[PDB]
Amino acid sequence: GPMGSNAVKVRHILCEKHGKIMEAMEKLKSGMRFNEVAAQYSEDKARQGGDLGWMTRGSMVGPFQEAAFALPVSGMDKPVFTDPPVKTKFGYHIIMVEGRK
Ligand code: NA
Ligand code: NA
Repeated sequence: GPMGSNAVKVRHILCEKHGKIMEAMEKLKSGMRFNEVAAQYSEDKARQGGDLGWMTRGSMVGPFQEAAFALPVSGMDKPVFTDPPVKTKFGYHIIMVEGRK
């Protein structure tokens, strides 16, 4: 149905360990740009600055999807990200959304 046409352009920092995702969160809260935090800490898409690109509804793991569609579009100078980090079967994610359909 129509909700399957919904999508987000999404960027994340993924860390297996809670301690490490919290380190990443401290860097974001210090002002570090999201892509730079992802380069330092993310275990997925690190070389893309955490960018997952466009992801349609149904393509993301449940807790990640619910968190992502709840975030407004933001940019890396004025980010709006998940706090606290979101736990999935992959680990802990910090997410921001750069586009919405
Ligand atoms: Na842990
Ligand atoms: Na999960």
